[PDB]
Amino acid sequence: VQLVENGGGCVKAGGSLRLSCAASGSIFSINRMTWYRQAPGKEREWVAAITSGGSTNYADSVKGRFTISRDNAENTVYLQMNSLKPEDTAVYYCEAYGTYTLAPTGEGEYDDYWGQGTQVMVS
Amino acid sequence: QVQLVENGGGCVKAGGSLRLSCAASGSIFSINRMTWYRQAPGKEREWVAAITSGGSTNYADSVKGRFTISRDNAENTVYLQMNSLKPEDTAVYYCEAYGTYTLAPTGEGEYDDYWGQGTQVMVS
Amino acid sequence: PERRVRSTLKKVFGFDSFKTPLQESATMAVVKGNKDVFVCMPTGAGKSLCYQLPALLAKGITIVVSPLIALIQDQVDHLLTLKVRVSSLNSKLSAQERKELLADLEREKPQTKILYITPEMAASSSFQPTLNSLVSRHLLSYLVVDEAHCVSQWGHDFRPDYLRLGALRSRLGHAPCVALTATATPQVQEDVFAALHLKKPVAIFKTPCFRANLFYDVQFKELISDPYGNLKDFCLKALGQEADKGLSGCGIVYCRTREACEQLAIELSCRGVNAKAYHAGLKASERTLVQNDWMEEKVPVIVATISFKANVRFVAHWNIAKSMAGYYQESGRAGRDGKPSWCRLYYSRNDRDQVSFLIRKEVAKLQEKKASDKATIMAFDALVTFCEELGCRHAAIAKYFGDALPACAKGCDHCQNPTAVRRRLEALERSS
Amino acid sequence: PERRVRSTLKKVFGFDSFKTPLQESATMAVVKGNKDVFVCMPTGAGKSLCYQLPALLAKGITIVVSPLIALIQDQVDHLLTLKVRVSSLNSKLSAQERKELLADLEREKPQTKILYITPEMAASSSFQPTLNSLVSRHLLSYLVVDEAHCVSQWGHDFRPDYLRLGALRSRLGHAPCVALTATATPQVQEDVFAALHLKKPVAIFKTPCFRANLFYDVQFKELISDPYGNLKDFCLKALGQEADKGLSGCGIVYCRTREACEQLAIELSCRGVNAKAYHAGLKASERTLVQNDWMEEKVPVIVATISFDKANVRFVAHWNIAKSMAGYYQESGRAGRDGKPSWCRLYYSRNDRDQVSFLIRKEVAKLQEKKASDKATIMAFDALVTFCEELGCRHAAIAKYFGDALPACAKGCDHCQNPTAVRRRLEALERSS
Ligand SMILES: [Zn+2]
Ligand SMILES: [Zn+2]
Repeated sequence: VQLVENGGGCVKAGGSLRLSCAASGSIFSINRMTWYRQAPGKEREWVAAITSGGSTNYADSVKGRFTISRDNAENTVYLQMNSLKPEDTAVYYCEAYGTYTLAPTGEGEYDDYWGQGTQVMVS
Repeated sequence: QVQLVENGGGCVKAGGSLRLSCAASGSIFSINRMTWYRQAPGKEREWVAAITSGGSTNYADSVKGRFTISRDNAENTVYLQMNSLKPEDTAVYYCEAYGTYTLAPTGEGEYDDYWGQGTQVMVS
Repeated sequence: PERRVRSTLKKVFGFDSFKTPLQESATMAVVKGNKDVFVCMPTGAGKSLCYQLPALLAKGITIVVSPLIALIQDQVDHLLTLKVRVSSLNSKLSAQERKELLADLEREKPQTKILYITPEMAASSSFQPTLNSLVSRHLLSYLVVDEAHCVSQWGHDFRPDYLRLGALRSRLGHAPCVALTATATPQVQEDVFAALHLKKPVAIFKTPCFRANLFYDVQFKELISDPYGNLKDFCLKALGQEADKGLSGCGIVYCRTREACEQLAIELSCRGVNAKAYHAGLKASERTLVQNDWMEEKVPVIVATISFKANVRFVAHWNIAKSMAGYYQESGRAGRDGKPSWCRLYYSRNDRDQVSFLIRKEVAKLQEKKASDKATIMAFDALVTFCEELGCRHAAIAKYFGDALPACAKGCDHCQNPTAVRRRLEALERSS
Repeated sequence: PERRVRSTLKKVFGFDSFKTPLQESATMAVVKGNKDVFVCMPTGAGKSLCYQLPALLAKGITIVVSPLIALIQDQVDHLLTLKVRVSSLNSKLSAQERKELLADLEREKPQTKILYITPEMAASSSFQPTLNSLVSRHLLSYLVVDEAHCVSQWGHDFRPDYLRLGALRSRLGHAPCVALTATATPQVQEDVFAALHLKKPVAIFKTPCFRANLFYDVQFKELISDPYGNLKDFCLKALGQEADKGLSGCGIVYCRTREACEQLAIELSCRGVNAKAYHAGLKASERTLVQNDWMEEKVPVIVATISFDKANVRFVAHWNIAKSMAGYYQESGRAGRDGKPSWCRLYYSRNDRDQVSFLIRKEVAKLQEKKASDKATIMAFDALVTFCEELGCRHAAIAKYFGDALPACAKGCDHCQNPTAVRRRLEALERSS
């Protein structure tokens, strides 16, 4: 099971924009869906996550920047930036922590799956 | 060990131009050839171009009309010059540095290649 | 390699091949030891063999942890009668025996292949220097945590020492882990993964809930004109697959109140079908007599009540089980044999209220002595929804146990006549 | 672990400690077997042990390839006298003996711990089923390849069968490999890496070439008014470190023509320093007698001509620049081979450079008439010429051409000691030339 990113593009200042991270395969449930910033020559840092049951966790600047919403039944998560700025510009990656997959044969996987990156810049 | 980094990545309008620079970290004697690779979300990796020691260059005709690669071994840096950019070449560009050769006074070395982080680009 | 696994199986297990293909896959993964593994099979599935075979195959020592010392002794005896070497670190063991075990563990390349230690002793300081020596010598090969559901307070049973067993696993991380459970709720599975500190990637081996020979469906008391007649019809239909076969198999009826089960048994007697109350009010000798009579064909369907055969035709549920896991366990009693079996549940508004009140009383009693009571209430609500769900029943059971949804083309109440299920739900909504 | 390898070496080689920390690292990497290892050392550095130890350490029947059958026999005997299990599948083996070896390799649990086979033997159809069985049963622990430089045509040695050895490496890819070489240039190293198809992640263990005890310096005959006097002064300063120490060590001088060495020796004797030509024209008995005399301190500097070795030599004068830069390094290596400090001096001249270039071109043309080797030797000569004319750290140029780690010679390097003097000499050469 791999993660796929969609909706990546550079938008001018003050322009909202939507990213989508979708899983592949059949996963019964995901413990949480977390996102990670990344910059050239910079380790990947966590920003926010959405957990099943309506629980979600952000940071101060992260919360002021965007809002995330993940769903296990849909098996996908969506990030929405409002009032984007040149300061917050970095490629994004997906955690998929506690991705619990299984098949009718009973063989499953509890590993966290990372997908490709999606970059965004602002004038 | 060697670390690669991209410099000069940004989205520009059609017909614009810029440069994507790739370097190395640590003590490297000479890279066999630096081979960029273009890969985007939902797009398979494609051999985009390559530069080897001595000045010999390899590339694709479409990419040639799009871009052009050129590297220096002494500097150990490869630059991909963006000119007449188009919205089709929107894939993340990873820097291979095929055939890295490392040296130390102890004699221990590393022949493995080191891939950089890369950076994408978009056009109106 | 697989050849070594089969040789060991023939040696310690005496079996030609693994009883369950899922068990074989889990044992192969454990032998590989590339990463931790989580496993959940019902009683008698062979998880003991699953975590015993790799320990013998592995060159290093395996450390098994089980909550109850009686189970540790039982497994030690089962390994002793077999070829695999085993030892026990029970505190009740004689001081000489404890010293001998400690010396064997401390000695390099200990003769023991699998070593059992109760969580209380594992967390004790006495076992600390031994573990330090083993990790220094990297002698430990695998860490098996049996009844791993005890860590999750939401599971059926709980053990406070598993919080320390998690850090125990934290030590000697090079040795893979094998977390075994009897019934793994997906929330309980995640809790076990997090508490025991298993590595993020793990291969989960869970036995699917669906059985091609088992059937599930719920008939509402308000929907049915007479629930007694419906129960009689279900008993008669499930007792014989074909008219030529005739009366065969066995039947079971469950209820909460022993007096209610006795009332049900007398009502079945009035109908004409032989039945046995087998309820708490019935004396112990009469209880065994009723159970026996049920085991023979003399009693086509008898009331089981609280207490529990090689082949049971069906499992009727007069009163819906307070715990959905309890309902699944009761259903498993039916269809244990290879022949087809059917399961029916009696859910009604009055019955729903009665079971809700009983669950509330149980939760209050438990609180008088949070997460465990919360899990019990969640199971009760899940069972209620399953009785009132609109979809496949096997799929709902699997979702509650958090395994892959079934491919039930046949043998599912919703699949056979989805329109009938929709009409029944509409009638229930109109009545309620 | 370290104790295991130490005990194995004590049992096999009987060495209390490893020859060099590079050997420690190479043996550790080979034993780990995580990936291929390219380890290169000069002759006599016990490079063979780096693969002999892990081969016995691993349970799998390791297999190694060497070009020469005399060589393979020598190493087999050296391992036998040390009780190390070893066998050879060469064609020299009798029919019955060859069949016995083939059966032992084919049958499970091979008795041989390390098996040496000539490159052409692996290409032989008879051994094909054997290799198939070993790869199927993962019986090949490690696949070392002695004299890996033979795969590359640029190296001093070349073998067409190393190309097939590369495909053989392509087989049994699960097991790692060990690539040995006496003297491998970075181009040769890259060629060996590419031809052998070694797993790309490889730990390279190549001994650095700088000699803290050794010192290098280039001289220009045209610049010096009296080159003979300069050579005499260098000999006088080198033969004695201190007044109390007195005369010590030896000396050697090279040349392309026997008459040139004879004239140089005559001039040296006329100056006062004893020196014998020791040229090829000198008869064998006379040549060996001269070599023995130069071995002692009786002759402060004896002309070596084509060939010398000696335990400790103070200096090595190069009246005529060598044919290959690697050849020149090897000629200078015997100088200061011991731990005592030494001083190396070159005598580069435009006329000599042109003469050697013309001779090398003629030799390359003759070889082509009977191509890659000619280009490689021309490149080596060009590198030597650049070293002679390079106005920078000499050890740095040596490392660059040999591709080993650059040096950190704070002392003992002419360029690093007085770079202004090097610039002045370069300017003088430019003005003269
Ligand atoms: Zn269904
Ligand atoms: Zn220097």
